[PDB]
Amino acid sequence: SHMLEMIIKPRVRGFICVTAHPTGCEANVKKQIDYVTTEGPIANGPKRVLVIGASTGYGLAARITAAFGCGADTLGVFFERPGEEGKPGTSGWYNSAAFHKFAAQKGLYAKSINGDAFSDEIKQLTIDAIKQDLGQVDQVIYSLASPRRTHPKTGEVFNSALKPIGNAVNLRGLDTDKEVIKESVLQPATQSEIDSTVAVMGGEDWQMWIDALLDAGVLAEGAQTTAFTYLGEKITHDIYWNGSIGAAKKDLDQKVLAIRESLAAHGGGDARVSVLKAVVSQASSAIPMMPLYLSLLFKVMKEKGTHEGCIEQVYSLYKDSLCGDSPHMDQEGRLRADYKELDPEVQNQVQQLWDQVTNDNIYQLTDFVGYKSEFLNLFGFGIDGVDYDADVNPDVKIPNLIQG
Ligand SMILES: NC(=O)C1=CN([C@@H]2O[C@H](COP(=O)(O)OP(=O)(O)OC[C@H]3O[C@@H](n4cnc5c(N)ncnc54)[C@H](O)[C@@H]3O)[C@@H](O)[C@H]2O)C=CC1
Ligand SMILES: CCCCCCc1ccn(Cc2ccccc2Cl)c(=O)c1
Ligand code: NA
Repeated sequence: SHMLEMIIKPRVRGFICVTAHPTGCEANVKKQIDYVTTEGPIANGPKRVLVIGASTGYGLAARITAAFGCGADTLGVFFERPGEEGKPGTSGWYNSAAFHKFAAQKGLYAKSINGDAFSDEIKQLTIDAIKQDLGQVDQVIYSLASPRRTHPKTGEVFNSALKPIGNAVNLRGLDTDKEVIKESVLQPATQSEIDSTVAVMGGEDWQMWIDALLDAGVLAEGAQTTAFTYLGEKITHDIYWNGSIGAAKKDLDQKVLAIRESLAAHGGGDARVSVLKAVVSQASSAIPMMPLYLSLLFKVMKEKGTHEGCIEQVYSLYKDSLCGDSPHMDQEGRLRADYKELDPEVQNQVQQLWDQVTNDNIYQLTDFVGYKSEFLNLFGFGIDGVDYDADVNPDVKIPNLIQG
């Protein structure tokens, strides 16, 4: 039995943790659930929810909130690697296995579709699941983060870029492997890289989902859809909001209008771009600026009593703005959950510390310790009450998983 089981430890390759611990991921999911149930139910939420990008990060938190906060049946869509003998699956795989297990315990419906959400086939498999099981869905959460997209009509592979626009930028960062504060210069994106990034992370595919669901008659009256976005502090603007990724996020703002239009005539449904705060995610070491920014932001926010991760953010997004009597709206019609990160005093303190951090004062000036812990937590490592010495079977199976 030892031959099919293994001891799983973190292994980090090229800033990527390439292992995930099944028991730890389960404890992580359970902790997020217990948060939602500890805070209490959310009134007037959707009862039948499709989450696109449902296995990790913000879409996972949306699934947990909808299910265990609003009592929803949830259909999740993601792209994850199952575990096998000697070869741990991805954290999102284990997270969803744990979700299905906890949902079934509470008597809630949980079905998932593993495959490319950008494809027509997966959209068709999703429609079929809704038709067979749910009739219609009341809410569609759009929470994909992807480096690439295969266009479903032309077959063209688009690659997203994380580059400024216009001028090259000098970005201070933290290299999490060598633990050094260091700067690098990123060249500006070509028009082609900008359009490719808009193709991947813009709002076309969100549009195609909502249209396909409508064309099939699977969206309830008064339905609702939201796609997640980030605006960030002024310090992130050159690389994010005003870079190639920001061009994609701005495309979301041009898509959301024809979406709200569609659903508002449809029983007064609604659509909103939802703005969330920066958190540690699987990609956080995409660019070394993110670990440094998060390390600083965590420290400053912890001092103010305002630090949160995915579950806290999305719980109050549902409670205050998606289902709540007083939505927190901006001037563009976006829903905002990110205001504690953007508070002037937080930005100012983050900025003052930014020009002071060196290799020697990282632990005195920042919550790098907290960054590292949350990063390991994502993959099911460093969690309380988990025995990391016990053998585990990496081949964890999921009931009602449609493999696309
Ligand atoms: N991470 C952050 O600090 C912030 C993220 N957001 C936005 O939130 C959204 C969610 O991102 P995170 O939670 O960070 O990402 P994540 O990496 O944790 O989750 C991405 C989800 O997309 C799924 N996925 C990726 N490619 C897919 C494909 N081709 N087909 C089906 N599923 C696919 C993954 O399986 C996963 O369930 C993105 O729109 C992101 O820009 C908003 C503000 C801040
Ligand atoms: C300096 C820190 C800037 C970003 C912090 C917030 C954040 C984190 C992750 N993501 C996801 C993401 C980020 C960059 C490129 C592609 C993708 Cl999908 C976001 O969209 C936003
Ligand atoms: Na997500």
